[PDB]
Amino acid sequence: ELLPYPHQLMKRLLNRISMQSQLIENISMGFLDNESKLPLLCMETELERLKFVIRSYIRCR
Amino acid sequence: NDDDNTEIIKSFKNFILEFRLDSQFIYRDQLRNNILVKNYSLTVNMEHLIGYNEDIYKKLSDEPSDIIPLFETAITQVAKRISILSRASLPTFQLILNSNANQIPLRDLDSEHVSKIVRLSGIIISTSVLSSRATYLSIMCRNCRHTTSITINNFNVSLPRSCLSNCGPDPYIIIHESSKFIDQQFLKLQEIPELVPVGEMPRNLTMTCDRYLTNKVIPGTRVTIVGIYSIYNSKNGVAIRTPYIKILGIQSDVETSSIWNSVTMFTEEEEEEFLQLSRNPKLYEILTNSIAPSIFGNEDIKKAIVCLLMGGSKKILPDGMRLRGDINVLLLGDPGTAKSQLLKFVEKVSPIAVYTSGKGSSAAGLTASVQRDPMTREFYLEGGAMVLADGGVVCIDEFDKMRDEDRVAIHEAMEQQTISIAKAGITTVLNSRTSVLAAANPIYGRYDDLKSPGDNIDFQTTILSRFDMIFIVKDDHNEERDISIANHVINIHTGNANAMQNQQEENGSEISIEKMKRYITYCRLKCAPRLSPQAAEKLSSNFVTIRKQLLINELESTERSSIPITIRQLEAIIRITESLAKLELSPIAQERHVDEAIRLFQASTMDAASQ
Amino acid sequence: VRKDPITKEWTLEGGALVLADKGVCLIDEFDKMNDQDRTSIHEAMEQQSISISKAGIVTTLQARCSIIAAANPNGGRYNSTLPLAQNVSLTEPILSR
Amino acid sequence: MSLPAHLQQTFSPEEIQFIVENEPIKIFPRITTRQKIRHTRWQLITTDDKALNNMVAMRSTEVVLWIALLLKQQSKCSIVAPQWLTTKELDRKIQYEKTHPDRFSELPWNWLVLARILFNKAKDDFHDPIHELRGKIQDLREIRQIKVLKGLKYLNESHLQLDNLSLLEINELRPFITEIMDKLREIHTASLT
Amino acid sequence: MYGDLGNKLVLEAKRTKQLYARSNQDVNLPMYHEDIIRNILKEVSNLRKNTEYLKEQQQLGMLDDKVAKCQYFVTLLCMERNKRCLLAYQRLRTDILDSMAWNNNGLDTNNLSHQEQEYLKEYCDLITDLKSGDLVDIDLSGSLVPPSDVFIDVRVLKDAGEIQTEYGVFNLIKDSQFFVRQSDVERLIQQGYLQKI
Amino acid sequence: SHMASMGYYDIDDVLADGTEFPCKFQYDIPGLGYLENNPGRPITKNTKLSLPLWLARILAIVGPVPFVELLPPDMFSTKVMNAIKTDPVALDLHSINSHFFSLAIKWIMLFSEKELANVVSELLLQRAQELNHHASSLSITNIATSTFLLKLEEMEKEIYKKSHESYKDTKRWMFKK
Amino acid sequence: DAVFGDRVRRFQEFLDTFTSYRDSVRSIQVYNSNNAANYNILPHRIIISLDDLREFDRSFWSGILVEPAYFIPPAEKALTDLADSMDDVPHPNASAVSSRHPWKLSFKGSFGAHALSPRTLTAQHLNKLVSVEGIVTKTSLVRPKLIRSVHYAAKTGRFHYRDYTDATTTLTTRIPTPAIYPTEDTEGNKLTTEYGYSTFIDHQRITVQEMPEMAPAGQLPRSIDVILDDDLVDKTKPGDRVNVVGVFKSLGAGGMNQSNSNTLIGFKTLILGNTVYPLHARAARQMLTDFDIRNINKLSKKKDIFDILSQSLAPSIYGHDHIKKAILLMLMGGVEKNLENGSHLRGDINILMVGDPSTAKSQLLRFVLNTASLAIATTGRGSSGVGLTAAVTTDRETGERRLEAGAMVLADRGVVCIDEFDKMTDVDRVAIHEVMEQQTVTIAKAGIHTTLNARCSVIAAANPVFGQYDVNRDPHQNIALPDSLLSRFDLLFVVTDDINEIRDRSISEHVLRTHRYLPPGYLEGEPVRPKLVTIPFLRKYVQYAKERVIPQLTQEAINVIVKNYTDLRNDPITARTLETLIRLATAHAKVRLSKTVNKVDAKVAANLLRFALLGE
Ligand SMILES: Nc1ncnc2c1ncn2[C@@H]1O[C@H](COP(=O)(O)OP(=O)(O)NP(=O)(O)O)[C@@H](O)[C@H]1O
Ligand SMILES: Nc1ncnc2c1ncn2[C@@H]1O[C@H](COP(=O)(O)OP(=O)(O)NP(=O)(O)O)[C@@H](O)[C@H]1O
Ligand SMILES: [Mg+2]
Ligand SMILES: [Mg+2]
Ligand SMILES: [Zn+2]
Repeated sequence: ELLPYPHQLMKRLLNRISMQSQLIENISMGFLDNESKLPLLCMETELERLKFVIRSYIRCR
Repeated sequence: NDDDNTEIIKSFKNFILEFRLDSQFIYRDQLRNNILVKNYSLTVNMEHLIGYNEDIYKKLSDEPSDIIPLFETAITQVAKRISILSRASLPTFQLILNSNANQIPLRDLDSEHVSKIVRLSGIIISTSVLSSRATYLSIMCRNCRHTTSITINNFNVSLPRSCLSNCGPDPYIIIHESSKFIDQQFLKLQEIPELVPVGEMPRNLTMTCDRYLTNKVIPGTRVTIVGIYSIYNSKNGVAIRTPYIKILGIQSDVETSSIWNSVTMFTEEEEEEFLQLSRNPKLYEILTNSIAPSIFGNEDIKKAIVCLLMGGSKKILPDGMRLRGDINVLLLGDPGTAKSQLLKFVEKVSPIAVYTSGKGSSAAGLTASVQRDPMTREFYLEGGAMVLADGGVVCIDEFDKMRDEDRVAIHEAMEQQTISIAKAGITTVLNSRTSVLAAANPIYGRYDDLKSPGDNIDFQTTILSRFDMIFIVKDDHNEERDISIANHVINIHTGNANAMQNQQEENGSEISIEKMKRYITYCRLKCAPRLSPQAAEKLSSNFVTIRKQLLINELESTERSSIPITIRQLEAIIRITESLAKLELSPIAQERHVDEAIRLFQASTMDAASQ
Repeated sequence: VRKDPITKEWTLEGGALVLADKGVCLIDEFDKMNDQDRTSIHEAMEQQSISISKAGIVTTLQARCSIIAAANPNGGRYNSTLPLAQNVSLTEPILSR
Repeated sequence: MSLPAHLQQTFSPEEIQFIVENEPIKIFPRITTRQKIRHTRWQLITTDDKALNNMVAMRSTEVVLWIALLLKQQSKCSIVAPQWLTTKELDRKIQYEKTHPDRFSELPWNWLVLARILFNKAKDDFHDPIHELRGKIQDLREIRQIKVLKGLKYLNESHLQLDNLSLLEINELRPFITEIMDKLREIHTASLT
Repeated sequence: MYGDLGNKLVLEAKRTKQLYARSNQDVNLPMYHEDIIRNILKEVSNLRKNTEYLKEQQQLGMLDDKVAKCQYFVTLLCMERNKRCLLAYQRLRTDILDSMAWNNNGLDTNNLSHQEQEYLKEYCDLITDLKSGDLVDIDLSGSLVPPSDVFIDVRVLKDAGEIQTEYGVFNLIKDSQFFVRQSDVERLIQQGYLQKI
Repeated sequence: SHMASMGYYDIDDVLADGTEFPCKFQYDIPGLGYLENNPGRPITKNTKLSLPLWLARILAIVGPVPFVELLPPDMFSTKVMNAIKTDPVALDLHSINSHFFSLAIKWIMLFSEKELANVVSELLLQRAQELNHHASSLSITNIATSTFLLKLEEMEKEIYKKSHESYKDTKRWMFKK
Repeated sequence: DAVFGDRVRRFQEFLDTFTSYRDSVRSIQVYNSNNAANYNILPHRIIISLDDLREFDRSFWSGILVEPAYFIPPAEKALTDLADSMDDVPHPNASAVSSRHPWKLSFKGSFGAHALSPRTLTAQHLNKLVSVEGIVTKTSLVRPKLIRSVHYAAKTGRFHYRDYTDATTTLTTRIPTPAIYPTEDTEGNKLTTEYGYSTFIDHQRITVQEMPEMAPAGQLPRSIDVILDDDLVDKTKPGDRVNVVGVFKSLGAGGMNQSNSNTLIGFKTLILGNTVYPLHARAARQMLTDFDIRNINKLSKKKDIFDILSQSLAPSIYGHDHIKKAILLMLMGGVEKNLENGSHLRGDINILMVGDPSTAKSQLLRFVLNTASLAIATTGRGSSGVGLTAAVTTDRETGERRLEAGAMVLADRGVVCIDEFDKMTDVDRVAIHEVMEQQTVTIAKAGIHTTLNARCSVIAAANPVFGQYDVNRDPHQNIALPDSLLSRFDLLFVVTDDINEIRDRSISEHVLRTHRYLPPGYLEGEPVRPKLVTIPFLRKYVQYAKERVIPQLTQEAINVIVKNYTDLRNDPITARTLETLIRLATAHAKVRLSKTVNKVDAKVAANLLRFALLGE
């Protein structure tokens, strides 16, 4: 079956991807001026892992 | 001694269960994959056995006949552990060996090798029927009626001389109902022609294989064997006994398929190379230049040899009428024109072929001969060159020097694709579906181009009509062509052409013998193309023009033509039209194939008749 | 091909172009051979092999000889006003070998 | 269509890896990120951020497996294998499997997937010698494959029960079990009036 | 009889279904059977002429209660069958064009009928309308292989010189190697400029 | 009536519906002689035609006495039922009909047959055991596999291709990244 | 003891359930009681359906197939104990009471993986019930095998007996009884052997060879030796295509005996035959239903039939309507007259096609070879005069001088297809005269002096001596053969491939349609693995027209035959040619399904002969 769409869940996640992707860019402006880079690497690879689940979800439906 | 065998067995169970490269337990996985498809065997590569524990390879190679049957039981014990639930049967597994030990030339086998694992190679000249060896005798006493059994392993045991518990001196009979048996086959292997010493006849071994190695070869195949060089006490000198090989691993060199009902033995890593190659827009240029790359010119003869290697398509009507799919070609011509060098090439590219000389041949040696077996004293039938070449090409060189009684035996095997026999109370029609490629000279050696074109040619219209393309290969003395040949031939002797043929293969302008042999073998199994309805409108409008042309040429010449056009030659142009569609793996034949098939027929049989 | 009197199945016996393999075969009075005998040489001149298919034996022997032949012209004497192809009873496929 | 044919009704093994990488795993950090009372910070949105900003070298902690593998790719972590990846606990499960033909043992849903990930990425972090662990993971893989082949003799129009089968062991069988039970159902419902 | 042209169209449909799944790449779908389809559409027109030529002959009196009850119904069933073969063939070729439009043109035109050259354009325009909107933050035409991989070594397989991409600049010198974040190079890997992973 | 699991656009259902079944006509009918390959004649009662299943399935239902009887087809004759019941694994169904299972389901719908539904449910379940062995067995093909895939229907080839790629992709993932 | 006695009651319950086996036993028992005792005799054998047995007890059925030496013996005991419960007869004779004549089983249908051929039969099949399909060769001579000796003890009046055991008599192994009669009793009385109360069974060994059509590429046909006994003996002859069911079994010690040192030889293996079914389609005859009979009779009324049937011969070959007409009359051959004073007159039409290359001479021989009920192919180079006639041999079972049949003897009451007929050696053509004149061959070699029947019709093909027919030369210049041998043929057709724009277009379109054929169920490009009749109906029509009709020559046809004979002869025609006219007229009367040769048959015979003579 085509299951019913998670309306409020999807609006929430598409906010957090927009806010988090702005945050990763803002933190990359501090690096122009400790200064350890693992949390930047994790915040970026988490958005790739999350954007994949939503793309794979929408492409499926 | 059985403490010692139990340690040898335990050490090989642990080879199967522990041997790993990368993440994968390659012998546990191979056992399970073989159990599911139900072949109870394991192939072991001996570099891995040396890599695990060299003491085991030492034990194995010191006395194979006593250690191979201990590794077979170690395989069965693992086979139970990995495929049956304990505390909730399989036969004795075969061990098959692969090796890269140095090949011993077949004539260098001597007393130094008795009982050793020996790797070698040769041409299979014969295969026997299958025979049954026991692996388990059920047993009962004649007198007291005690009952037991004997497990048998077939290296280098017999019925016991004592009742085991007066009961008598030879007490036991075999209960056939409860006994179990295995297949055994005898081969004979001749040595490779390029390894025979000067002036000697090629030497021969008999050898035996059993279980999953039986039926894995056919006469004429070139093979490498791993086996135990060993001895048997034949009744056929003093203190003397006959050598043979217990075969432990046949390995056919080119994946020549053996006894094979067209089954899908190819692998996706080569099938996807062929399925790209089919779709190359230049494919017919590539295959034409890959035929005999050291032979200059002869472009149409190469184009026709490519058609002959594919053949057309075989058909079977609701009438029951069978149509020939195989293409036959005649190279009739002047001396030193590469006719025999092209026959010696088609013998190597074709997946099955036989080269023969018509002067070195007989009717019986070509077709099938009645032999008398010295033991039964019965007659039996043996296949000649046409039966050995079945499903392939027979190359008949010196076809003009064949006797008139011998050439006629070929007439059935070129059209109806059978060899009929009625001799010594044998009667059969044997199947023999081959292309014939033949080479000949005219009467008077050269073509003598001023003389009547029928007075140059010896052959009757009965045999000439059985050839789909006849090439009258004239040599013409044009100085620009002779310089173009002279430069080319010198580049062969001086070793330049070797590097050019390597560079053209790397450039993709040419393909190797091994690749081409496997491409031909694939096209014969994936395509049998039909004519499109529009291809018939062209081939009909053409063939009636070819007959009008012939009738006019006969009216000038005041006689029946010696090279004929007949309806067997319409079917030649149809069959060529299909061969060109098999090259590119087309499911159908089209107006572009019909144009090239009419062109090749014009450049061969019709320009040969026009002389 | 020989048939044994005892085991009485077929085998190969090698001729002069096998017994001279990596060597020479010397053919005296080559013009006076029968044409049926003389034309057996055509494979062993160029391909340096002997391809038999007789009595269910189908195989190829090696035959890498040099052949030296001696002959007389037609009529027993050379006649210097004629072309070679008229001085000799041979033909282009064997003369070119 | 929008979704490739080989994904239309099942997961790829790489998607079954991606699902298993979302689980918590215990680690020993080789970095102290914890700030003293007497700097960049993680700020994640799919997992608990409060575990990573509080690492202290060699005191164990739990993190999501895809972060443990990303830290272990540098020298910056070591991955503590679960208790069931011990030669004792694997050998109790092998004994259970042999003892109960009728059932699969209570291995966790991800056991093949997690064994394959950690034997490649965390090969040095096992207390037992990894060649005996690979050996027993294979011993378990093979016994469960026999029990699966016994189970397929019972394909049915109504249902099956497959209690402790792994996600990777379900995912190889899915396009066979469901495709055959679908044709057994079509042949059955066709017979009904 | 009339369905026998339809069966040849669907045997070509089946062969292109096999072709496109067996071969590992995106193959170019084979050329549209404009001729077989014109034969089928011509036969449907003759079945229409037979419905007209029957429907009048009912009033002229030729035992229509039996005769038309069967003849109309069989003529109609032949046209249902020809519609199904044409639609089954045209839907399969549609499924492959949508697969191209996501897989490749999301990031051979001689073979397509003019309606399919048009449809493929309108469907590529629909794909870009979905990703150009809300849901823009995720590149819907992007990869369905999960991001198990963070940085990757990539070997540059064809020369392409200095090129821009949204995230940065690379000089794609033949047989140089980069170690770079997978998310930056993934579209260049798909275009086949890069090798590894 | 039609069942939703076999689709309109489903090519192997379009092809299955194309296969001919033997049919006896129960009426005289003018104009329909094109079914007998002669348009000029009428159809005559007790003519024994072979009609495609997409025509025969519908003519068997309407006319009570309908236009056609379906005669029992060769592929569901007692000979084939006996061969199915002795050795399901050895049987060469691809020679009996390339679409045998799709056609079996259509025949079991068209006449409710608990008897044929049992025989075909068993044939499927027994051949499915071998389909799993040949799909599971991965080389590091054999004759003993290739001799079975040649005995194999256009329905069971989908299940084989799909199951084999499922085992193969799992091996491909376990034994390299 | 224990499991045998259960399997007996388990099979007894099957025979009680499927009552058609009691009915079959009853039918045999009353027929033998009528013809032997009350007044040609039926065997004590029952063919069971293996499908009835599968559905009654799958565990007995799988025992019969996989362990037959443990399940056929108790099943034959159960059937024998049934027949003895049914049997009633007053005052039975001593040979009946002494007979050792139990009931034997035979099997139908559905062997599954146990259906095999001589090549696929393998050591994994030993001790299993198998069906094998092949061509029969080398049938050995029949010999009586001793299985019980009865003895009479003079000075006591007791009849003793002994039973005998051999590895081919029984499915289970027994200690082999040494073939020596008791000479003296247990007590010491002299024993006399009672032949006629003693029991012997007929025994024969046959070789079944793989069908050459099925043999894989470049491999020669394999074979199995089959043992046949009691009532299966002579149910086959060499050249029969056959399906044999039997237990595949091993024999001997196989070199496990210290009398031999070889260690490479294997056990001997045989099939003990339980039943034999003959075949001829590529099933030895068509059984004809009341519907087949209705169709054959109704079709014979249509005046066009001689065209309908002859066009339905070889429909892929274009033209040659007059040769295909002569082939139809050769198949429905004329009537033989066994006249007194040795005056036997042949019924059999002989056809020689001599002609240009590529005219379907060989493709019409290969049609005759397919459609005829018995046909033997030969070719001129492939045939010895020995292998055409009969060859001397030793029968390896018995050590004795024997004849093997040649192609002209195997083809008795059938057709011989001799291709390449002009390529036969002069010594081999001597053998063809005897068959064509005297329908027999005479053997005088090895101390065998005999006459064999060879009552066959020769169809033959040849080319003229110059490879195409030279119209500037006589028939006796063009055709290689002695005019004596040419007089033994009825219809010497001469055929040419002559250029004509309309005919060459017409045959060209026909072969291009013929090459476009797609066999049903194959895909495009996949490799192979107003009136006409289908060939399986034409085979039924020909069989009916030979088993049902024997036309009588009649004055209406005589008034035509002598009119046309005297016209032909008064402007090569000889006394033999009058008998050809009578054969063609008698053959055509069979095509019309009629008991009398009418004026129409004599006219069609004269036109068809005048075509072959004049090339009309
Ligand atoms: N066109 C060519 N290109 C290259 N080599 C050639 C060519 N023509 C002849 N030769 C060489 O010259 C020799 C020709 O001998 P061969 O190929 O046996 O001639 P042939 O045509 O069979 N003549 P023949 O046996 O006399 O009728 C071989 O060594 C060839 O390689
Ligand atoms: N009239 C024809 N109609 C159709 N095919 C024909 C016809 N005549 C000959 N052929 C084809 O020509 C080919 C040769 O026929 P075949 O019977 O082998 O020739 P043949 O007359 O016996 N000639 P030959 O063997 O040389 O003496 C076969 O493929 C035939 O089907
Ligand atoms: Mg040469
Ligand atoms: Mg012929
Ligand atoms: Zn004893």
